[PDB]
Amino acid sequence: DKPVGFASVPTADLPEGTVGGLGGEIVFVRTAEELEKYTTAEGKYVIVVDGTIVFEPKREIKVLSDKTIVGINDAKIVGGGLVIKDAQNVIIRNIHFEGFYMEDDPRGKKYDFDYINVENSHHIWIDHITFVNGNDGAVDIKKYSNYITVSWNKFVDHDKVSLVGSSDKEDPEQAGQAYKVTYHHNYFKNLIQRMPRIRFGMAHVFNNFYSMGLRTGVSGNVFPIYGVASAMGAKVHVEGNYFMGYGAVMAEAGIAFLPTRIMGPVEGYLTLGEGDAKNEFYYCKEPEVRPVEEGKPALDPREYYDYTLDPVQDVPKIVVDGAGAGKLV
Amino acid sequence: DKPVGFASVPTADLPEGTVGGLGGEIVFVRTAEELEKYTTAEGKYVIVVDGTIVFEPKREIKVLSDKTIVGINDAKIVGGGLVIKDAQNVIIRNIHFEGFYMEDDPRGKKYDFDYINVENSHHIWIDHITFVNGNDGAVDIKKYSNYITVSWNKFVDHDKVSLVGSSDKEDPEQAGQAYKVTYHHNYFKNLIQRMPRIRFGMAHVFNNFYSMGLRTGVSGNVFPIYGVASAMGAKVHVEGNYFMGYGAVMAEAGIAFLPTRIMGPVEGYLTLGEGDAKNEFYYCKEPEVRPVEEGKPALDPREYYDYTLDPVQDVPKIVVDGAGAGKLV
Amino acid sequence: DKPVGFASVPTADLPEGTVGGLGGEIVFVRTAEELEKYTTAEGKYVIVVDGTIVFEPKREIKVLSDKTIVGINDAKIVGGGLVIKDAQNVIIRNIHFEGFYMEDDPRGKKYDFDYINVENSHHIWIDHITFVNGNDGAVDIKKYSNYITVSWNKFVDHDKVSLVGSSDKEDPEQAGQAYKVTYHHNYFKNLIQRMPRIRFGMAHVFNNFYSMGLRTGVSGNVFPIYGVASAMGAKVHVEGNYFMGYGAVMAEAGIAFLPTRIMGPVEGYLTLGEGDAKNEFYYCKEPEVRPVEEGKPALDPREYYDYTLDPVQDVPKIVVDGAGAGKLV
Ligand SMILES: O=C(O)C1=C[C@H](O)[C@@H](O)[C@@H](O[C@@H]2[C@H](O)[C@@H](O)[C@@H](O[C@@H]3[C@H](O)[C@@H](O)[C@@H](O)O[C@@H]3C(=O)O)O[C@@H]2C(=O)O)O1
Ligand SMILES: O=C(O)C1=C[C@H](O)[C@@H](O)[C@@H](O[C@@H]2[C@H](O)[C@@H](O)[C@@H](O[C@@H]3[C@H](O)[C@@H](O)[C@@H](O)O[C@@H]3C(=O)O)O[C@@H]2C(=O)O)O1
Ligand SMILES: O=C(O)C1=C[C@H](O)[C@@H](O)[C@@H](O[C@@H]2[C@H](O)[C@@H](O)[C@@H](O[C@@H]3[C@H](O)[C@@H](O)[C@@H](O)O[C@@H]3C(=O)O)O[C@@H]2C(=O)O)O1
Repeated sequence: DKPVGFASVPTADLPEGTVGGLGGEIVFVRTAEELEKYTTAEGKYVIVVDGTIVFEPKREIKVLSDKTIVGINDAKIVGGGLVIKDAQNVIIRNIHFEGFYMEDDPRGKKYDFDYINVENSHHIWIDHITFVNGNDGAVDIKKYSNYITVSWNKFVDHDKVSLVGSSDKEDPEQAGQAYKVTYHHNYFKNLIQRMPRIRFGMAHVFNNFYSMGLRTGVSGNVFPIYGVASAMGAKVHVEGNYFMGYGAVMAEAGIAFLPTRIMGPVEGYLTLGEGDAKNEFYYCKEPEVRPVEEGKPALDPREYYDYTLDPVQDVPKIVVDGAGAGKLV
Repeated sequence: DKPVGFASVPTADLPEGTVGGLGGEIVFVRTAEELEKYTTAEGKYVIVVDGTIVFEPKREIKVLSDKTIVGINDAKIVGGGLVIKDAQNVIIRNIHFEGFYMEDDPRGKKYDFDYINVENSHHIWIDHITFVNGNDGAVDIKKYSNYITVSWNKFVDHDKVSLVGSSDKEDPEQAGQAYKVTYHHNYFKNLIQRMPRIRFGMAHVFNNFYSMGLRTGVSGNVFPIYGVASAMGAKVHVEGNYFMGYGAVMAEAGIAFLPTRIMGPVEGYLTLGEGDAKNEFYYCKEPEVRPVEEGKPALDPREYYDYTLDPVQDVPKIVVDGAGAGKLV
Repeated sequence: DKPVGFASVPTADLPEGTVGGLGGEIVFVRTAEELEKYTTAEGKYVIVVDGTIVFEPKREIKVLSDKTIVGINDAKIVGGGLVIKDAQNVIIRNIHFEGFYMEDDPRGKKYDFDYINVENSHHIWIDHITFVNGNDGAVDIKKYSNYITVSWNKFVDHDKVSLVGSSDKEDPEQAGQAYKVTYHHNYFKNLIQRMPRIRFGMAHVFNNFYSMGLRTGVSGNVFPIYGVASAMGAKVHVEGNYFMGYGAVMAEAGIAFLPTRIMGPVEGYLTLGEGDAKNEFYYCKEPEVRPVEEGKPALDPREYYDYTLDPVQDVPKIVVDGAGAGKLV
């Protein structure tokens, strides 16, 4: 009912952090035209997606401020995505996104279809969504967006999962102050990269289940490459996550998922939880780390918000049981 | 109608070897409660499983001596397994086991669910069963069990297939005299390990078809590792089996299924058939062998029972055509 | 409506090149017996396959000269193939072949079932067909066959795709003058080898989409090995084709699809298009080449027929949208 993490952080005009269209007008939508009518409307709306909505032609629609998009009756958006642009205060929950896969574009480099594309927007909660094999990104977060929680989603069979900050060339000061994102209790399943890949900002990645089997049926990237990456001086803390790679034969040949990655050209920072906050890694390469200061978590999310960490051994069952669309009441 | 191999070996009270509930009372079961009522009953029963039986919650049920559990009408046990404990003389045939896979436990190390778990039991025939992707073991054989035939089953998409002897620390004399198991005419399909893995005892592995493709859709072990393993001084003979691994590209990179494996800490023994009893290996590593004495089969099953060996080139078609549930009349 | 490439080349008795049963008698067939009645009939026939035709037992049927075999209503030939032998002037279009896979023969070396087997025949057009995981070949071209176009087909999940010339021991002069084959606008999807593999003759391979993901569910060859191969002094030109292999992890371990291959024992020749006729390669090894003469295309198809080359970047979408059965009107 309320987000945990960066989406919950209060501002002047959003005293309770992200609340979407709370207090607004309730509308049920059953077609792409109806959905787009209300996501592009001005004002508070709770937009209830009832069942399957097919976008033909495939396309993305804009979403303005103060919206809740909530699915019921196994809500599906098929061949459609949401661009949240120059906006704030949007909640998206309990919908299954599928149908952006373009078999003529197996590396997701032509069509640019993202299921959720957040551009210069802040206070956004993406929760209890299932995303299945899209084209380009599943949830991308760009152009100085900020204060995002991506929680309890299930991402399946998808290559480039979540890019946070799309350009090495953005303003170091401004970008360093944006891109504050929390990823927690997500079920990441047979995915390839960017979970998240973050430039500049701050990422708290906790209590997610990474179940990295192969992406079959397709060409392009069949084997999972890496989970979390920290680039362009980002501050990332990764704790209490459970990583399972793709097995003993491959690991013995020196081929294995990389749980955390430092990337450049200006290296990011990233630390791991330890002790009660440790991650677990099975069939993985050794995680890459780079602290801001020896013995300190590169990010202290307790400076920004409260949260409780589940013991890592409990994470698989909690995440399988709870994550993705069709589980919320 | 009668087992071949170690299940058929006569004792004082079992003059015809394994016969299950022959002569006993015939009962049809259509629920988990009814099945458990009769598998835990004292006395002779022929228990006919008619159609699908779902176990919610998932769980294993005990089976006592002198039972036949036989499926009809595409019998399925879903999310349930059978523990045959401190017992003897049990036949299980023509049932499809599925539904023990636990996606929060991709290495099968938490829940401990076995489709068939044989503990301190002997004279057990497991025949014409299909087992699909369980949790821990498909057919495990533990705690000094003995005189088992596992024949004409189809095992599919499963990681840890059949463990025979669960502890390096069992009594060398006692364990050396137990765990006499014959595995024949099984269709082993996209499986990872232990086909069987045996400690201490004696394993005759003949005329099985190993079709080792990838286990997809899952994390953990995606690539088949090894077929038969002989550990703790076990005596294993492997003859007339057809092994097909997962292809030229992998084999050329030095990555390939290992058909037979010697394991420790006290090394087992294992020999191959040759000439008319040879195995065939395609896309495999060279099999590991270790004879008890130069030029002798580490086990001579003709000292214990009669059998006829199919020519290895005939094994794929015979096994595909005949193995698994839903083929017996 | 008319072939492009070698099938269109005029002869004395075939002034318009391949036209199949144009002008002949139209017949609708709905059973394997009816189909075989007409493919083995003498004379001109347009044979319209309406819906699914199942061959039990699985088998191949002969097709004589001057035939059009054309599917409607999602036409399927299941467990059947066509042998075009000592014949000419045959068109096959808009049918889905499936059901030759033999799981007891994962390397396709026992049963010898080909979906289309062209023997000592010429002027054959194979167009808008979908072929799914057969046994041995999908389209083999043998025994001095000649003047073939294989265009706009979709080949899926199949190991040994198209062998052109089955013997190193055929007559160098005669074979050098036969096996003139054009492969264009085919969607090659999760296939293993021979796309085509050609001995002796001349192959023009243009504007095909190679989407080389894994062949899962099966043992044998799970990883795609190589696309086009030129053997026994064949003359092959490969231009405007788009190759996508199976990803970064494998490529970084030195494991990757080989787009073009020179094979012996007498090496073939093969050249690539460049500039406006270039191919694209992603996640592939470097293509093998061997020109007849420095700076010349090993084959100049403009000496034999006219064609227009699509820009390679357009090929994936054109081929996905247009290739395979069920798309022709
Ligand atoms: O079911 C078990 O958890 C189990 C039962 C065994 O009796 C015990 O020895 C132990 O199995 C080990 C290992 O822990 C298990 O993970 C598995 O390892 C295989 C393979 O044998 C290894 O060489 C390596 O490649 O890792 C593999 C893997 O599955 O990750 O099996 C061994 C074994 O002894 O058989 O756990
Ligand atoms: O259909 C056949 O059985 C067949 C037809 C060929 O004309 C003949 O040369 C021969 O094919 C060989 C080989 O036997 C076959 O197995 C296959 O090999 C590939 C690959 O080319 C090899 O480099 C190696 O990687 O193994 C592969 C494999 O499939 O296991 O194809 C070659 C060939 O010449 O093309 O059999
Ligand atoms: O969506 C994109 O096209 C894209 C967005 C990134 O912000 C940009 O840096 C760039 O991504 C590169 C690379 O081009 C892309 O292909 C991918 O590469 C991965 C992996 O990171 C590499 O180490 C290598 O293994 O190749 C992989 C692959 O997917 O082929 O991602 C990198 C990146 O920076 O994250 O394109």
